[PDB]
Amino acid sequence: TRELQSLAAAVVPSAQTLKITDFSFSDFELSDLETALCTIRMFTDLNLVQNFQMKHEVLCRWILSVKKNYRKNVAYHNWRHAFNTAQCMFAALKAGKIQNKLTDLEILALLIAALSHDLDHRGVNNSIMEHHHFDQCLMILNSPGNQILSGLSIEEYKTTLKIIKQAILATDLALYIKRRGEFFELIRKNQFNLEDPHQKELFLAMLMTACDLSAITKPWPIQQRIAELVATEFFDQGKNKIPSMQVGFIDAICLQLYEALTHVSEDCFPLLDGCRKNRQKWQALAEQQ
Ligand SMILES: CCCOc1ccc(S(=O)(=O)N2CCN(C)CC2)cc1-c1nc(CC)c(I)c(=O)[nH]1
Ligand SMILES: [Mg+2]
Ligand SMILES: [Zn+2]
Repeated sequence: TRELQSLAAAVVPSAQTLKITDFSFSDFELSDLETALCTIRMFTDLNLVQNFQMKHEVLCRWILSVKKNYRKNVAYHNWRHAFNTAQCMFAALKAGKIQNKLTDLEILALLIAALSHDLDHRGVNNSIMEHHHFDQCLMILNSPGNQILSGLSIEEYKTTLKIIKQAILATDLALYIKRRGEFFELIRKNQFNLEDPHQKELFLAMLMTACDLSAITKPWPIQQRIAELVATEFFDQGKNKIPSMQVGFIDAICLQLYEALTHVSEDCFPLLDGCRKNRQKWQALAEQQ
């Protein structure tokens, strides 16, 4: 109750003071407590505390719960990565102007999903995984003192819970590759329409992958640092091939996604832009072997 006390007691600086609206945001210099505050600020400015009557001590306790159920011993797949995915969701919603295209319940679900989508990850070297992540998510959402959805009606609740699940499931890269075909194909023909339930759900899945991979879009000194973390998990847990690997990952997985995303909303362009700049940096490196 120590950590809970001083998080509950704390005052929560604005979104601007916290820089959680910048696509180029980083957390390297933030204490855990500070990340907890940033996360509170996120729920608040998306109007989630308002519209769904969340009690402060419950939201605080829920966040500390999510944080605790990530493992420090894992280099990349930990609370910070979860934290950053949620921040990128937030920036895409505000700066990227995606808030306008989605319902409140969807937004609530995307935020929770981003924060929870890798819960209890033990490292890439230890959609099966995603089902286990959603499980952790549910268990926490139903824990006494932690019920941040209690204010929702049973209908709202069921709808939110189903969306949370699809969102976490969507972070299986396998699922992303299988489904992106239809997404790119739709946009290609200027047919993509969010008001169709089926495409709406597809977009939420793609948005999830986009935030999940947002590290690839960060300013070069930041991306280099993060790439180092994922290298630590990949190879040590538990010529240099990495720059070539990164260029491959960017080509196969990242570029088209961020291209499609900016097509949906011109203001997500920075994600695309940061990704390209990073490809440039990794390719130069690759050519020196
Ligand atoms: C940086 C050191 C090496 O890093 C990588 C190496 C290879 C590939 S991969 O496309 O071949 N592929 C993915 C599926 N699978 C796990 C097998 C490999 C991806 C990464 C990588 N992934 C992510 C997302 C977790 C980020 I964000 C990132 O910056 N880099
Ligand atoms: Mg995952
Ligand atoms: Zn992830």
